[PDB]
Amino acid sequence: STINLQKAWGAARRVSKDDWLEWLRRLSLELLKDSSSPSLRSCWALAQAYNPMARDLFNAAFVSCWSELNEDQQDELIRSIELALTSQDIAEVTQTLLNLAEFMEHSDKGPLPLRDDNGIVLLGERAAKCRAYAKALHYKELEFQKGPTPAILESLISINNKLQQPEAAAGVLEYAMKHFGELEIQATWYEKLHEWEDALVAYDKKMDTNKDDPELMLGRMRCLEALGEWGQLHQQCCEKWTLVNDETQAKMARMAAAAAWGLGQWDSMEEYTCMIPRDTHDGAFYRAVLALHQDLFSLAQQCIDKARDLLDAELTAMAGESYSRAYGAMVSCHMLSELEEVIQYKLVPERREIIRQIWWERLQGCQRIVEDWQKILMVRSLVVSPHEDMRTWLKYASLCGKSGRLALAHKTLVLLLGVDPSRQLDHPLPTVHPQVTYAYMKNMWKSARKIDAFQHMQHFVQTMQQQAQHAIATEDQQHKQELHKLMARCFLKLGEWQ
Amino acid sequence: XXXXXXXXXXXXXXXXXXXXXXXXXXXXXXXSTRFYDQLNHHIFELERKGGILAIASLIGVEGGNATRIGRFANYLRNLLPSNDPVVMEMASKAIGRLAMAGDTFTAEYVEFEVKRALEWLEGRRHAAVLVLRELAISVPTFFFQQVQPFFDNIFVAVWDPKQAIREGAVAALRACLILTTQRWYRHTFEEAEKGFDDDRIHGALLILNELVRISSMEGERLREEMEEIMGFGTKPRHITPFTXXXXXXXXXXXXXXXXXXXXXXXXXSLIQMTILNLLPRLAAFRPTQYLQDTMNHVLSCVKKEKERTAAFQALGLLSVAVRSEFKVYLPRVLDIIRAALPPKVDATVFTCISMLARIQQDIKELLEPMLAVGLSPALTAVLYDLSRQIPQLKKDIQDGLLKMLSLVLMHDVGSITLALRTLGSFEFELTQFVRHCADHFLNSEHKEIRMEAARTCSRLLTPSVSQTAVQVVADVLSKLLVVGITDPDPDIRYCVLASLDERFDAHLAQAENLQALFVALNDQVFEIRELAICTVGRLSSMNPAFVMPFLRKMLIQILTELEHSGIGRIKEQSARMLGHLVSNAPRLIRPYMEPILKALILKLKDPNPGVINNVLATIGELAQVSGLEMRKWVDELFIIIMDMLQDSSLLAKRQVALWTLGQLVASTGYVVEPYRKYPTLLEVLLNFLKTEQNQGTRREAIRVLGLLGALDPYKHKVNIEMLVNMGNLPLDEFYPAVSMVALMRIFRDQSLSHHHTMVVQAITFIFKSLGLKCVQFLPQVMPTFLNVIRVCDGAIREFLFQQLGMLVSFVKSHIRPYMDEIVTLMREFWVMNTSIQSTIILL
Amino acid sequence: CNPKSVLKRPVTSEELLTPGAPYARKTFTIVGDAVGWGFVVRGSKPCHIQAVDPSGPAAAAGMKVCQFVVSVNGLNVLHVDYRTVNNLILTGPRTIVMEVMEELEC
Ligand SMILES: O=P(O)(O)O[C@H]1[C@H](OP(=O)(O)O)[C@@H](OP(=O)(O)O)[C@H](OP(=O)(O)O)[C@@H](OP(=O)(O)O)[C@H]1OP(=O)(O)O
Repeated sequence: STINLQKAWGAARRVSKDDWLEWLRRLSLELLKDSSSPSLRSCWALAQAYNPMARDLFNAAFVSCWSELNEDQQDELIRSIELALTSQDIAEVTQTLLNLAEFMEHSDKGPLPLRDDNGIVLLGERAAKCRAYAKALHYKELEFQKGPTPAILESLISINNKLQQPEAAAGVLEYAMKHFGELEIQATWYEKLHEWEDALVAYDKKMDTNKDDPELMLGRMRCLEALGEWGQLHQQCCEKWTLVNDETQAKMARMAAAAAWGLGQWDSMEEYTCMIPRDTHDGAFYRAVLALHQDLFSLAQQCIDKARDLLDAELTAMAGESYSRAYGAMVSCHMLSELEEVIQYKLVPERREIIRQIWWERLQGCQRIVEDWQKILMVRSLVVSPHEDMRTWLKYASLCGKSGRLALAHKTLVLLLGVDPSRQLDHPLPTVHPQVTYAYMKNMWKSARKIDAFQHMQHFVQTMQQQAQHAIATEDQQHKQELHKLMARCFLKLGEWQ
Repeated sequence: XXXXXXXXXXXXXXXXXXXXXXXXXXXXXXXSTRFYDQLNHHIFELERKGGILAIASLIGVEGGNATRIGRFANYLRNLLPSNDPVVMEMASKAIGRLAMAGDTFTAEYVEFEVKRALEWLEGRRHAAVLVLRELAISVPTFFFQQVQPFFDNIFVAVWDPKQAIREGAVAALRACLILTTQRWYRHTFEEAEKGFDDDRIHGALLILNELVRISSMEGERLREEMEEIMGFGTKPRHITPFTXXXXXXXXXXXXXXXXXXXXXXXXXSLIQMTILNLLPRLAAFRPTQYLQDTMNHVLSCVKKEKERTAAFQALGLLSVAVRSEFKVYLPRVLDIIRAALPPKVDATVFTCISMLARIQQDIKELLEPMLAVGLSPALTAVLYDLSRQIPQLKKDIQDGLLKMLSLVLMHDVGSITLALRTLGSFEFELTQFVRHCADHFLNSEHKEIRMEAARTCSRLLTPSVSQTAVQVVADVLSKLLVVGITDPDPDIRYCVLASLDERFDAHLAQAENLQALFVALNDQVFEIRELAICTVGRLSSMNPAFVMPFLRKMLIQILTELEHSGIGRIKEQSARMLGHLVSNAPRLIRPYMEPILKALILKLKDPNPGVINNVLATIGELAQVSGLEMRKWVDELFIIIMDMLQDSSLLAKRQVALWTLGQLVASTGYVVEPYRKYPTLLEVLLNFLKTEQNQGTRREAIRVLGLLGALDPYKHKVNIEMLVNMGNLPLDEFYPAVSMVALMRIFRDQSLSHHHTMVVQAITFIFKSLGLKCVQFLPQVMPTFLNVIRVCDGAIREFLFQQLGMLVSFVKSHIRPYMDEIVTLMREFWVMNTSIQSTIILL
Repeated sequence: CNPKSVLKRPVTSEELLTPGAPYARKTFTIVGDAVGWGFVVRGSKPCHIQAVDPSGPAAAAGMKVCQFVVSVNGLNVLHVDYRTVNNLILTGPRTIVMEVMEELEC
């Protein structure tokens, strides 16, 4: 009772999906026929006509057989199991054999020994391509327990990010810091963890000692665009163009255009966007943006449709494995449909205040991540200066503060105020746009300039109450109601600060 | 249509037969299945051209199906072994149309034809060649599956003494080597040069040319263009309407070709034709000894006849490739052209004179015979493209060309057709002509003259301040409107009406023209009616005092036909008509939006697909026009659309469903809140991405995920045992438990209705092998097993009662709790039927 | 440092105008695309081509970076600003007729 089995093992002449699926079906039914326990052997006839029955008894048939085999047949089997996973792997066959390996771990018999170490390396790699990230993690943790290596830690980090567990990945970096120090920690690890401040420090330390390399340049530029330091990012571009190859050129322009757009230099942006490949989502998006800058409405819509077409591949892949992975694509679709509502905003003066209200309600449903907000606000800034909509950029400044990026929060608020109070320390704060000024003071308090903040607040409230009294007419009643709602919050801050 | 369908079948069996095959294809566009298979079989066995016309046309339109593929495959497999010419190429076209259908059997059908084509490699050999050529064009992937057999068998079969194979098999090698270059070359050059060392000439020259031609498209792109011979700044409408080896062998490809062309200069018409095609493309790769062997064959073939057409095409490529050195043979070529033209073939001569410029002041003297040849579509295409590339005397070109047209139009039928096509194709500088053209169209009984003279005048009125000129334009356009109303031939009426563009709206807005246009809104042809109601809606800004009362009357009538006519077609046409008003007259419709929208929602809650599709396209167009006044009705509209999106049962297309939903979310500004109200929205819209195959639809399904915003993942979370069995038990218990669990799953639902006997037998054998330990499983087995006996039918009943008896014999005393139900079962299903009585008595 | 300059040749005025010698003129007719032509002209006096998309239609039909243009869609633009040419190409038809200086490796 091991001739047909050994044919099904050492066949390996399968060059399609249904061929391996046929191998599975023949394997399962031969295990049922073999199976010593007659309760399983009786189900063989049903399993033939109906496939679900064969698959539900797969793990039980296997254990029954694998226990009977006198070691030699187990090696014949295990060798065939190794070959099937390693070569000509089919998703459906794999996740069957992964569920078999997991069932075997929970069994008293113990895990099947494949290619030494019970295949802790093979089954992990296979579960990763199956996108079974919890199995991948379990197996990668078993490998870590046996020994700690930098490669293992890297893979552990990437597994955690795919599984939407940011805190665990951060813990892996803390382990690396203690036991390996700093040299073993690559900058890419910070990049994966969204530690853009520490990644820039790492890329600066690396680019000082080691000679400048394409890889470390793009890594540091990627950190600068995530932080939003468009000044430094555009300086690195202008300095290094002829010094760079055409392969890195295509990996550069996507970041160089973002920097030019941020600074508002449209000539530079046109040069960079042409260097971006058309096949990429971003290449279509940035061409569609330079369309709306030049009022090429007809071409913009064309470019947007190709952009959606190229986002097909991304949206489908991410949606397959949880909504959380699909969020990145969802933000891309957000920006595409916002570019459609910039064409309307530039064509319909009657629609303007409606569009702004829609924009405001949409941004509040979107997640409070600063990267996502910066993207969206940069798009809307194509036709709406920050002064024409304060509340958007104030809520933005709030997020920057609470996410521990007070430098960006400060820049944002200075841009809204109109001048720098930081420079003119002796002067009083400007009273025009009082909601902005108030936000600046409560930022200054968080920056531990709390004696100065308190003094500014006393000056401001005296100004407010005098600006109310003298300007109170019957006309401005909604304005007066907003001015009192402000003054009230000012008085409360005064108290708690005192 | 049965009797009449077989009547027109023999009529198409015995121009007229192509118009009946196009009518049968048009009848298949709207549209039993057995009678169409019998009617196809009736035409098949009888004649063979009409049978191929019946097979291929139906499969493409009615759609390939497993039934239709299995049947018609036998018909196609019978025709190929032995057939006549012409019918064979029609049957090969029916293969190409079947192979591009995009069905699951296409993989089998294509590889069946390809494998049998390799077996052959004369109605057998040329059939396999036509199969391989069309499959190489239509299906590159499965054609690439057998490339090593392809080259080896074909380099043997090509060099057999045949002409039809040499024409097609080299074109198959063309389709193959293009796919190889974009992604063999040594095996091609070896077998080609072996063949060169008069049947073995014109094939080798084409193979060497393939390495030259594919490596350099510059030679082919001139021939490809001569064989065939809006704006980005426009503002979109505010309401969106619904929608190496070939370079290192190329030198040997010309060296082994500049000898064949010099040797086989006049051996065994066909060889000279392929030589004069290849020689210029080889010279365009690398131009003096190579030129002298080319020039001797080309120049000698120009003086001769039956080649003069292809000779100038080769000569035009040679003139562009060899720039300076060709200038020596200018007096020879130009003397032959000056001798060739006086007889009036020369339609190509002008095309190549255009490629000669593609220059000197001598051409000015060359114009006086050129124009004296006569009006041809090549000549005026040349002189137009001549003034494009070399605009040295564009004024002198138009002077002579208008003088030619004036001599013509001062003075049979097909020439007047082409003379009007000329007069209306490209720009010109025409008042008397048009007032005389106002006489010709009225006083011509020829449909094609009227239809072309209409196309011409509508094109020639693009220059549209002196009062007399306005009164003339007003007169002509009044005559045109009269023709557009009164002409019997609706094609002529459609052309004229379609030609009254935005350009004329200054004239159409005149009182007299508007009184005509109103009459036109009651035209017999719905399409003209649509186009007329669009024009009046577009003019509602120019003269609203007149237009708005009339569109109101029309709106009432449209909504009357919608609500009160109980007919699919009329209602479908009425919605479409209401469509054109919303888009073209949004100001008029805005005050009446709440009445219209209530009428449309009532149509959506009525218990034909095209009616619902046009109603959805109108509601979508109303969204943008409403301008935030439709918010109150947003909730009702959303519920209806969501009910219709889920499932494919609904006749209405998902595309327009998703499009109108887009337009509502966009204009009304319902964002984030719809996600809370309808939580399955994100599950519906991510299901289309895994189901829909259309691009347009997938684009909308994305554009709607865009407008609705990107929901935070947490906000979406708010908006929304077998291993355990083994974890506990020992294995000897586990195996029954897992067997039982697996059998119980199948037991419930209609799965049992198929695997009834098998499931029941397994459960019994398990209980017998266990003994009295099966008592454990009783509470699982019994309630299901009893409900199975209740709802089982026919023969299965008896078997179940037999197996229940076995069960009871094993369970013994433990069956007491369920005994009461069993008795009730027996009491209900005891009948005088002898069979069940013996069964129950045993139980 | 905000502008970028990729042209080695400092000035070509009064050198192109002279017939013959360093270059041989060629006319390249470029058809529009769904996403754009993909070329940029940033020459003050001569309007030299700034960059070309390698995957775009222009790169397929020659159109190398180191080139100079003097006429677009018929109109001669030998002496105009680069920005003015950018207005003409956008306001013109989808298909653009372009003349490239195409210096012969000198
Ligand atoms: O961070 P805080 O100092 O406690 O300030 C909060 C915070 O305002 P910011 O937008 O400046 O951060 C709240 O906003 P959230 O981040 O929680 O959304 C805001 O609440 P609203 O968003 O409802 O306006 C609230 O304002 P209020 O006191 O009117 O409820 C305001 O408090 P203070 O102005 O008193 O500091």
